Amino acid sequence: YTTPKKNKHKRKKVKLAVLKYYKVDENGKISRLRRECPSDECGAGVFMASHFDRHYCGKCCLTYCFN
Amino acid sequence: GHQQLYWSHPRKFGQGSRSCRVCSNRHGLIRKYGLNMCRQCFRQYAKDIGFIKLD
Amino acid sequence: MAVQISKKRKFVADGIFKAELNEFLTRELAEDGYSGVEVRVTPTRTEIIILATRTQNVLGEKGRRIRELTAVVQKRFGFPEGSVELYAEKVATRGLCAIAQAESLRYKLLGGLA
Amino acid sequence: AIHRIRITLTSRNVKSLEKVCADLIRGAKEKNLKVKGPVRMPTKTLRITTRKTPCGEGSKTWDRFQMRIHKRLIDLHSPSEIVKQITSISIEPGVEVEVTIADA
Amino acid sequence: MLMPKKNRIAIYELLFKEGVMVAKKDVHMPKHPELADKNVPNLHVMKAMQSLKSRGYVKEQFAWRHFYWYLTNEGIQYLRDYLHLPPEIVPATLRRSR
RNA sequence: AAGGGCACCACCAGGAGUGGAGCCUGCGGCUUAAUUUGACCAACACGGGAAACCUCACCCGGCCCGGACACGGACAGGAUUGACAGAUUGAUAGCUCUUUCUCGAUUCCGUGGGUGGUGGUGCAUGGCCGUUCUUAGUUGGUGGAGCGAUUUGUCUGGUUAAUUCCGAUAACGAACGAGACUCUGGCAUGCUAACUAGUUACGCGACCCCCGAGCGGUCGGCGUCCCCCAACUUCUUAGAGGGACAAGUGGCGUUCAGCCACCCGAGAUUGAGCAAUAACAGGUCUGUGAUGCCCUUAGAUGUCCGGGGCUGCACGCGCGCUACACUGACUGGCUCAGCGUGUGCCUACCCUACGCCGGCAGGCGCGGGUAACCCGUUGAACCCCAUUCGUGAUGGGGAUCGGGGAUUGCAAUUAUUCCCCAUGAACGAGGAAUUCCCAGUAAGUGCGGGUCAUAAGCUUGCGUUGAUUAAGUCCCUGCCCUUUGUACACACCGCC
Ligand SMILES: [Mg+2]
Repeated sequence: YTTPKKNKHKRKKVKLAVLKYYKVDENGKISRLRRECPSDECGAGVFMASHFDRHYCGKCCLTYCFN
Repeated sequence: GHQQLYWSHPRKFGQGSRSCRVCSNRHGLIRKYGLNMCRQCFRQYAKDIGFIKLD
Repeated sequence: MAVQISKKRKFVADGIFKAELNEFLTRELAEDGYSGVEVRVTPTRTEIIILATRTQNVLGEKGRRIRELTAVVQKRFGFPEGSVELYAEKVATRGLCAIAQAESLRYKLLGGLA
Repeated sequence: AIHRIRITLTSRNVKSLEKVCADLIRGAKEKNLKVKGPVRMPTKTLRITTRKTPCGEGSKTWDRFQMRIHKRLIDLHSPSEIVKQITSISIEPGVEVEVTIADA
Repeated sequence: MLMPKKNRIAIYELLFKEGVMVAKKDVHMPKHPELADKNVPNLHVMKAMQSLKSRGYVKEQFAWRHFYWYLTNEGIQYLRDYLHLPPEIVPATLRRSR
């Protein structure tokens, strides 16, 4: 054997806690603080990613760029 | 790997596209008359198909 | 015509079908006194006769096993539905069938007789 | 219907074809259709030559296998109709039959 | 096997509709021939039937390049309480015209 | 050692050769990260093994689990799965990292237990196959002999291709092998039958002679199963039958078994297939979801993807192809085959007529054929008839090498193949050695099939042209039977 590269570290996920990435205020006023994927395959239920320079849809895999 | 490279290599022709219909071998195939059977498997089954020895 | 294959390929394919069916029946009905298979093909439909010794054993509870094998041979080769019928036939003079005697000898040796 | 039909028989053995080409035309004569004679097409000899050994070691012996395919053509011609007249096939296993009309 | 419910139940109901099922051994076949509309790879059904064989609800027969899985009596009630179906609907091989 | 018989894997008389040169290909060796490996008469164009990828088993890297099932943790407040952008990577492998979305009980972690393996062991095995050995050999029952291993049967002789037969006979009666058998070739103007085969005749035509022929000559021009609008089966096809038996004559012979010669006959020996007992540590675990045991099994010896390798070269050997030329090369014209294949389950890849473009390799439209219907009357090559050459390494030979053009493919570099123009190398018949072969045979010569996306210097078949020598022998190499000797029995490659 004697493989020159070390044993590659397989990815472990971040083990995310409860999502809670939306808020309501003064006894209930909805505030979607996440982008909405508008495609039919994404639907109006899922939220989009909030990357520092784009938004990603988990199902629709659409990436909207803001410059 | 994912679906984009697992079976991505073309096998639309060549020796890797054909295997024996019995033993899944890639050597000594008989494609004449659409037989698609290995050389040894044809000797095994040739009585059943109807290929019989006369001379 | 273009839909049907040539006679040479057709006869070769019929022989291949016979051989494949015989191999499957040999591997499936090994303990049931399998002897052989005879297929009678017509354009209307086809009939598969399984020569064996234990017809009551190859036929399951009220024909459950023969129904199962009929469905198997239906699906694997893709006949039109109701165009194949499987009959089980008891052989005569089972001592004259080399297949049955060899299978019984194998069963005896597996059981543990000297 | 005015029909003129063609019946072709093909198999691997000569005994079965000969007895079918006998009994079918005999039934036609007894059922008074005038019979175009049985035409024997040239035999198809499928030859497959293969090394006997499964190993490649030995003295280079080749086993040659043959399949003989024989076929006959019988044209049934009657001034009246044919399909409603003859319906029975009387075909044993091992032989394939195909019935066309003069159009096809 | 990471195969989902949306085709696990499809395979299971195919197996319960008729007492047998035939599968060509090809893990790279893009689509299993029957259940053409369900978009199920052959690998998923092969491993599902292998798992059913392991648990004993189906018996397996292997010809040249094919599997000939036969559903069993232990498979009857396991498919029944998997699919939540009363014991009145039977596979086609179990009861015919009676 | 003797006696008898036999064999072109033996010789004799010969033929063609091989060994000599160039090249192809297979081994060894060398080199290499790897040059994967088996095999050493009975290995070395063998593994149907003509490898760009695949194949692939080898090397350098990178993914995936395609680790069933049982148990225990883990968890819908989320077991866990995918994924855009940047880096990272050969890669547009979310492989990994930053980054957050998304699937939802299918998985994940651990323990047993799988499973897979072109990993090992053919000296653990099955099956197949090769060989002993395609020679004529092999075995029981009862009887006889022998204390017994064993022997007789199964043989002095004659005969045969043959323990094939006649005969002798302590053996009698059998069994396998041989033979018989099946396929094939040669004959049937005898039978059956034919618009997917034809022939003849007739009738329309086309052309020559038309001096004058005229039932003149040619037609693979068109018609007569278009249904009334000819027959027939010689030629083709394929079935049923016949036909050849040493039957007839002469001679030899115990006048038995048989042998030789001749007539009549198509044929007086057509070639194959199958092929006994016993055995080999013969080959294959790289044909198999044939397989025992061992090894490995998540950083994989599983599997997939990328690249390389299997081709690599101071050298040796084997199977072959091309030649060394005038019994020839080139150019043109004329004229002849038979096997057999052809559009696919997966699986994409068929054989091609004709028309147009290009000089060629090819390209583009239009069809036909799942086939005695189309390629196709398979207009093959050698050969034949004319032209040039002129005994020179020459117009022999076409190796090596440069430039360019197409085709197949995802990809042609270490050139896949094909085409064109250039270079024209060794080679002037080959030492010692050595192979194959007896009549449509050797040899010359092309054409199919297998392999095949692209492809044959290989192989398996087919036809075409077509001989010299021989009808014998045991000299060499071996084989069979009997006698004999043996200190061999792993059996003379022994033993000592
Ligand atoms: Mg020249």
